[PDB]
Amino acid sequence: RFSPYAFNGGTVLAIAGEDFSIVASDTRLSEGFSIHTRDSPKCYKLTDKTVIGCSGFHGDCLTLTKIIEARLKMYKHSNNKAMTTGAIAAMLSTILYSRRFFPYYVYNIIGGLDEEGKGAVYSFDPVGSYQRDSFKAGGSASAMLQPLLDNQVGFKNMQNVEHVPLTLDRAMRLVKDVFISAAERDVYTGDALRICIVTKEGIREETVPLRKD
Amino acid sequence: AKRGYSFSLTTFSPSGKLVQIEYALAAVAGGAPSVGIKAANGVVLATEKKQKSILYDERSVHKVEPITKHIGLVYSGMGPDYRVLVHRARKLAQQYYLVYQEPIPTAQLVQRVASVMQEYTQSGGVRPFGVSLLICGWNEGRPYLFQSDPSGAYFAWKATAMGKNYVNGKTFLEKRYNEDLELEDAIHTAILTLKESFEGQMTEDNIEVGICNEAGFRRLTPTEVRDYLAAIA
Amino acid sequence: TTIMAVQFNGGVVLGADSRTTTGSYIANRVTDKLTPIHDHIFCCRSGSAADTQAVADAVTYQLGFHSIELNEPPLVHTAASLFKEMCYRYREDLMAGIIIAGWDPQEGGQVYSVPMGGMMVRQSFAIGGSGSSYIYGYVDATYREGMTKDECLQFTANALALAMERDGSSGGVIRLAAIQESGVERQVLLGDQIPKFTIATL
Amino acid sequence: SIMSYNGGAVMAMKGKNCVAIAADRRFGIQAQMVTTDFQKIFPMGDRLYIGLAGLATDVQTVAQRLKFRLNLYELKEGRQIKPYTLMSMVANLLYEKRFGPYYTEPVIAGLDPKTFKPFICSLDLIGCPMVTDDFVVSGTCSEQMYGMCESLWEPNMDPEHLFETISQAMLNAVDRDAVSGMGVIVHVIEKDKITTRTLKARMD
Amino acid sequence: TTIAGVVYKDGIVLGADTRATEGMVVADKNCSKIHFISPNIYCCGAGTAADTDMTTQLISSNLELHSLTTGRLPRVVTANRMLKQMLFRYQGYIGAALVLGGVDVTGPHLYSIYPHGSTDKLPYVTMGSGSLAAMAVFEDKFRPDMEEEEAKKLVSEAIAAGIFNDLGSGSNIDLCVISKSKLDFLRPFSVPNKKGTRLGRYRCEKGTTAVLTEKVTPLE
Amino acid sequence: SSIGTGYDLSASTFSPDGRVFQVEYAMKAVENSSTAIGIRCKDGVVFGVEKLVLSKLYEEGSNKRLFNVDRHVGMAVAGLLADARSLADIAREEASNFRSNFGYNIPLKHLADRVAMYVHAYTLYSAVRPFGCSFMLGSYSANDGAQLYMIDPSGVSYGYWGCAIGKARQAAKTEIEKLQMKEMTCRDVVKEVAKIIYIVHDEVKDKAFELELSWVGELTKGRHEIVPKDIREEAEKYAKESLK
Amino acid sequence: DRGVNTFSPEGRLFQVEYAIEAIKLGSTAIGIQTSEGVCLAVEKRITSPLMEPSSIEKIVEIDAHIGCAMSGLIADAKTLIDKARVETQNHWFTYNETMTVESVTQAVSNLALQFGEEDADPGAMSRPFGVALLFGGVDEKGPQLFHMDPSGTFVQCDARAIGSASEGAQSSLQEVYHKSMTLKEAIKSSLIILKQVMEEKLNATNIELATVQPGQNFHMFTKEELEEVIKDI
Amino acid sequence: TQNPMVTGTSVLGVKFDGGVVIAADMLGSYGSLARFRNISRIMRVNDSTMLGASGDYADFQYLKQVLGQMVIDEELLGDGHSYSPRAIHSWLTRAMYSRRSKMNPLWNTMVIGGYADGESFLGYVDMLGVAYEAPSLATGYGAYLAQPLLREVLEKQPVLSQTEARELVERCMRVLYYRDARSYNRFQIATVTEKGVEIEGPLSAQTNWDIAHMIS
Amino acid sequence: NQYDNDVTVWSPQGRIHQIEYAMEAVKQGSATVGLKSKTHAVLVALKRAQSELAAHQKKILHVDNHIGISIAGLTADARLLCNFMRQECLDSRFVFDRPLPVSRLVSLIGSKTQIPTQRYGRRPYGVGLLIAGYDDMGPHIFQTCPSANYFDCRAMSIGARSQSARTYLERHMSEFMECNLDELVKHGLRALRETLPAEQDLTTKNVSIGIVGKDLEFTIYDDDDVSPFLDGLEERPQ
Repeated sequence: RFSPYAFNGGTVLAIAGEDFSIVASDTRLSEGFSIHTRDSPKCYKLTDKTVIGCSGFHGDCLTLTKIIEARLKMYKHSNNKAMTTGAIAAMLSTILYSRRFFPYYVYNIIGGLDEEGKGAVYSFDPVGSYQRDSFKAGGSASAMLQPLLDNQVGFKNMQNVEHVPLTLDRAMRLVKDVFISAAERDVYTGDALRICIVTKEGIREETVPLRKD
Repeated sequence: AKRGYSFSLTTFSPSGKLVQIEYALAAVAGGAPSVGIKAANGVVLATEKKQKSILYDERSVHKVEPITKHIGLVYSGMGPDYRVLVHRARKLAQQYYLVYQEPIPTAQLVQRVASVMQEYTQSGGVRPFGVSLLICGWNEGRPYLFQSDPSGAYFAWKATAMGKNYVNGKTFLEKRYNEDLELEDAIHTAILTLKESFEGQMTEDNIEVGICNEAGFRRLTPTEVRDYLAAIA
Repeated sequence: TTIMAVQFNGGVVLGADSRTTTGSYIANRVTDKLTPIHDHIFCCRSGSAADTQAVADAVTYQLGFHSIELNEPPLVHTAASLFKEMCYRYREDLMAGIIIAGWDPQEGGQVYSVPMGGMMVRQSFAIGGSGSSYIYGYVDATYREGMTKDECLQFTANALALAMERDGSSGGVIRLAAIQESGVERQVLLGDQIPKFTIATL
Repeated sequence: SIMSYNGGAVMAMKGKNCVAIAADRRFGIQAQMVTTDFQKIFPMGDRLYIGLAGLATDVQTVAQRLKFRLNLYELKEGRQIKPYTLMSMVANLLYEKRFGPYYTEPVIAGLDPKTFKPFICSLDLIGCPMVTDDFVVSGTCSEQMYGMCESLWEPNMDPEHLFETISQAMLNAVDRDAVSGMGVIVHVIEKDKITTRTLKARMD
Repeated sequence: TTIAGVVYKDGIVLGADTRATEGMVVADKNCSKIHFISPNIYCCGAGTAADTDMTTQLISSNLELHSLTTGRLPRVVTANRMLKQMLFRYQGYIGAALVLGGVDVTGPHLYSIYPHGSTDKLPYVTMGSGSLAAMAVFEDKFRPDMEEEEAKKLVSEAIAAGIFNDLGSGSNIDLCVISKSKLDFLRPFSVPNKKGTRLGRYRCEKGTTAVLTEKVTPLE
Repeated sequence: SSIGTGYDLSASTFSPDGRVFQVEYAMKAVENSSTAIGIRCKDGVVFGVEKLVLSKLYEEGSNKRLFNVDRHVGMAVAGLLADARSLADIAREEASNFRSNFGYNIPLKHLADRVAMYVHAYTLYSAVRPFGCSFMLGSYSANDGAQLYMIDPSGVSYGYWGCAIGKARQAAKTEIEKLQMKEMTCRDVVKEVAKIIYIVHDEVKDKAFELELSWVGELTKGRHEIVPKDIREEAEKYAKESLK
Repeated sequence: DRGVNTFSPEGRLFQVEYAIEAIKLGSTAIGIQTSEGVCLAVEKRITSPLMEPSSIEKIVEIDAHIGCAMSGLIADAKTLIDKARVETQNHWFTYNETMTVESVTQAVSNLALQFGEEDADPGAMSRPFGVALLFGGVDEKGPQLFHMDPSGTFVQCDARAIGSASEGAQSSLQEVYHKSMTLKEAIKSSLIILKQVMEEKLNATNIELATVQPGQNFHMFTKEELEEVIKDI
Repeated sequence: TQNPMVTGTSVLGVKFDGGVVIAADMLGSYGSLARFRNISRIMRVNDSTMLGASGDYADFQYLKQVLGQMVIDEELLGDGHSYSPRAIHSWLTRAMYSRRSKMNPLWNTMVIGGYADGESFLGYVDMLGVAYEAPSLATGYGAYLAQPLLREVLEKQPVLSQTEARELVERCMRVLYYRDARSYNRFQIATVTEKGVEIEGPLSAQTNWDIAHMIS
Repeated sequence: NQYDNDVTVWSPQGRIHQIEYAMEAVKQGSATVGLKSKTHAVLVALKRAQSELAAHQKKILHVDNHIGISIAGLTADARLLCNFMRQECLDSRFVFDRPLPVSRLVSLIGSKTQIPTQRYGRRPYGVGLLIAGYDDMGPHIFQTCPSANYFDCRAMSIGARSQSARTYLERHMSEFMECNLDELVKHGLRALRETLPAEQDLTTKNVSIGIVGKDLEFTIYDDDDVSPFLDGLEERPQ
């Protein structure tokens, strides 16, 4: 008959710190066995304190982002306020659940700063369930990034470690290394990596080339 | 674009009378005379059909209208309002036949038609009908004659008159009516009581008459009218 | 089922078979598939018999009211557009392949082909139905540019006879129609009147 | 089968100036018997009866909704209902649910008021009436009931002879059916009296 | 079910059988299949029995409403269009196969209407279970502009062919002859099949059935 | 022509003499507004409307009384400008639905009939009031030729060779009758359209006015366009010169 | 007789202007905004000593941070407060946060001119709300006070009085209020102005008082807690 | 549309220095049969933008009707604003997704080409609502055969002239005729520039069949 | 007297009184000035207060990034019309991904406000708006009224005693086109000062300014944000 869904791949990753929030994703868009484009970043900026990532079906990703952008202004007109990272995360939960029986084939990860100024990362499922965590990887190569994040960032399975807090310089190196490892094994991940950094100053964007095959 | 009123136009007066129905009964009173007589053997309905200008085609539009194979209608008052009541009576007769597979009883049709006439005295943004109806029929081996007025009430009659000089007709009918009259004798008295208020000599184009019996309801041809019309049959 | 419409200088020539089948049994061996819509506008029906007849009557109603309101003779493009709007909107419900061919005093002889999809395109010649699939080779080879009225009658009759020969769903009798400024003239080629083509024998 | 879920059998027969209607009394789900005393024949106007066979719900639902329309008919009109009128009323009731019908096959048996004429008919689930001068049957053992009625029935039969015919036509047909049984009730309708008998039947 | 119609010089002859079956068992031996539409148009029925009755009655009701408003005799094309547009709207869910035939001011008109909504105008048409047997008789013996009694013989042979050969059809042959001035509705035209009368009487003797409870209720 | 104790309050109400005053009062609204002229030439139609400048603070080209219904159909409105824009949108939608159904460009004789039916629909009920606006429609085609129509508040459409609606429509029509527009080319017509406007315009009663003109003919290949600034100044120079 | 949406020659709707006249009959209410918090005071106006004083509540909470005082038609107010309570919970469910006082007042102000006859839902309003509301609460911008009227014109206020003797109380508030006063002074001042405009003397069971502060939630002053500020007559 | 009937195959698209070029064969395949061999699959939207569609042709004619009217309606006002190539692409993304969500999709695959503000635009639209920007685009079997040829030249030379981009497409259309069964040797060349949209008539690619002899 | 009840009732003169009565609502509200240059469009509005103890009313509302309005008349009708303007701008950006032109949006207002003026029971929007916006055509100042008729203007002022502001803008209309951002705002408040009587003038508490153009998006200035615009004034003439 007709399938409304399609798998486009792409893996999105976000790590929260003490004053920063890093959201990174590959720029590859593919279908079946062919690549559509090599320049398609999944990380997108909403406000000065919030950056969102989208993975799965690209058709739902494009529409949902435009829905959030429309709802950001509607909140700005009525409340006369810029919408906080915690409020956007709560709003996305209701938007994803409004389409419960016709769900968005989408994996969202919101990364930004809270009211205090600390790093905050929210993880979403196709239906709307969300939680706040230090780090989360979602997408095609999500099972490849997470075990390394559990080890290096979470300090798990090792006996005598000092437990050092997260710093921006080390976290940027950790993001670049795991996407290189993901490009070697996952076929959906590659081409180029775009990293979005959310600090108190503003939003930074950096592009690092990957494996193109 | 249109809306539609939801409020009733017919309302109760301080005296306790529905004013719009009272004036609707005045509209039929100023209309063309019509008579109906039951005679046990059959029913006869006759009405004044004055065309006035002679340029009018007499056989084009009829005042005596059949509803089914055994029921007919005659009116007094307004033409256009009666024509809607014919179509509604014809439709209600067919709806009964589709459910019960039996030809509709005369008394059962009148009750359904009167309900429609009651509706227009209470519904929003509509006036009552300016028509009094004469329903004839044959069922269960018995002839029937009924009257349906603007209000929505119905009366069973042996002989009754409508239109102009109806009070003069009713007084003439009660003197003329007998028990166990013949159908052919009933046409004679019906065409004679109509001549009481007519003034301009009767021709077979001037009046219309329909009969109802065991064979069913049918409108009498101008040839059959001409035979009865020359004083005697 | 085989339907055909060829365009010439003065107007158009239409042709159709007469066999309508429900499985392997012929329900009607003498069906008229050339339905008139207006004075000079005709259509060819193929597919579902209930669907093609219901749409044809609807367009006749729609164009009939359209012609009087504009107070002008209807265009062939206008009549084909009304078939287009019904075949496309209800494409999942209707199974129809309509070829609309006629004449108007503005453009002249026109042939429009509307298949099952609901698309509309003007063509020099148009073939449709189940039996048309057997004469795609013949029509492409025999068609000459700038054929006269009498040549188009022979061109349609020969192509239908070859289609009815091979197709099981096609057969019966050939019905022809010629439309011009003068009017519409129709003729039927019977059993012995059919163009005979030799059967391969050793 | 939807009709074979609850079982049941209804029979009607014509006599001289009398009509007889018989039905089994078993109420059971698939294989398990539940109730011995189940009503399937319903009175419609002193001298007119209807027997419903099929799904136990639809047997009760149609009978209640037909009585709903029966009483309104007898209040609007100052007369008792005719057998032909009721036949069309059941046909109209069932056809209203054309694309979702009541799984029951009604059988009307009774004498025509004022004209004392016998009347029998049976209807489909969607409401298709058919009139016969001999017999009408409905239920799970329709084929079993046909075989008995085609051999036992006679043109002109008195009330006592008609009773013996309809009773034997039911009992033997019911005993060959697993989903029908547990007693047979017969209503013999005359112009003067209604005779109701519960026959001695097999309880297995 | 075997229903047929033919067009002769003066009018139309319609034919039908009387067997109505529930599954593969005969339910009614004598069943009317020629239906009343108007005092000039009659229609044979096939397919679903309940669908045939209710569709016929509704068109007959609408045409009586139509003829009284116009004040003149209804046309066959009016009966055709009403049946054509309704059955198409339900997409063949109403299984009614109808052979329509009547005499107008234009002349005799015969139609075959399918449950899906397709209509065919022909001199002779056959529908139903035994339509194949009935059409073969027409395709062999039919001739244009034939006599009334010759046309009655043609249809009766066609219905009989469907009766003996097809298991769905049986019993009596019903005919309906409609002309410009005469309408003959011959209900029992031919009875080719009858029951071999029972020589062995199985009459149950008075008091052979055991009774448990008895109750008598008097009436007025 | 006076009675107003009732009869004139509702559009669904007739007066004793048999007149609908609500439509007539809407016709008074178009008489109060400035004159809108438009004449039919041999090879097209040229429009001209005097736009009364209420304040010098408004920009040049504000409150347009010339509209594009279709790419080939033009519109010149008179009366209340609020209703004028709504009637333009209904006409645009009617032209849009015709191309979507039939394919070709809508004939003006059919377009004028369809919109006039919509105008008439507002002259029958108490729930709605008639449009206080009268408008003109003009187009040119290779087969149809030059066509000009006018629709009034009641819903009456007629073909015109030269028409005017507004303040001094009677004074304008007397000036059109002198013109031989049946033989004249539309290029020379623009000069004459601007001429009548200047003569009709009242200097001592009304304030300063702005001129707006429109093309639709062979020169513009059938497309309804606004008159270029080169020809508009040429028409204004011709009109002011013969004002003495 | 005219419609509900009819403009005056002056340039305003009649039904709205008449609704403002309805407030001048209701009880007086005084609200004062202070850096330490917002206080709300109102007279209960007891008609008969048999009536329970605890039943009359003209100060009601919308959330834990917003309170509101009402005047005029008390019945109409309970519909508006119920709408305000739902809107705050609808915003909490969607955004996981508390609404600002300005946002809540704006949400109620949307239901101001939502009345009409034609082109409206079967369950639509016919007349405006004849209620003046004083929304006083603490949010992110600190303690705030807002005033709303039948027209829907909501505005921020430092000190506002609405009711029967609103004009007399407003002039008294202008002479006392300053930017650097305390909450205890705001409570003290509100009682002095209230006892001057009341028909009966000030009593603990006669009046109602509530305060909203950045420290703790909306608090309703009990009969015992009032005695501490009532003793300063 | 649940089942496509008359369908069009591959549609090409590549942007050069000062414009974009789109090509599509003039064939409407009915299953395996090549029924219509002379139909226009590339259309002109306005004055700076163009559209080429794949898949169901009847669904394309509907989009030709809507987008055609949207341009006409905009040109009626003459306020100085016109639909950009990015605006037409954004509308088409939102329109195709809307019908996808209704479970009644338009069976189409579009290639949007435009030139505005001195910038060349090239967009892609799926039947589901998947959209992006690419320097080179190909649909259907073109994404498998013609696209690799397009990406190869653009890797060596990102900025091409009008002549270089034209002969590249003609080389790609030759390969498409060799290996795609539903293709035809009759295509249109549509090119956008600062001057306007220009579509050339019937053009055939020259084919070589010398490999038919070197089997043995 | 008998024609001034419904919008559907026409006057024998050829007028609708209810629409004219709705025009008086705009005159009841406080004055606001709207003017444009060649790159910027500035709205300067005067605030009113019911009492000295109460804060001043909001006179400038935010619609979109490039479009902003200043209202005069009924407050509830202003916000209802503003929500329609906000939605239409959001719909165009959702579908076409481009800012909706001002000429398009003002035409949509002239379509929506026309409907209630022709239907029974319905009333006209008793609020006048001055719309400032920037697009591809440059800066725009539009004037919408209770009647669906809208105006494209160089500089306009509406409200109570707005005649004094209307005369000042006419005498200095030729200066606005070549005027820079800083001085163009000074022209707006100088017209707004003329509406007020001789004794009272402009203050930081009763003046709001909305600026939109090529350089920046639409921003509303309040109390301490309005002080750089007020400092460096020409002072009130006698």
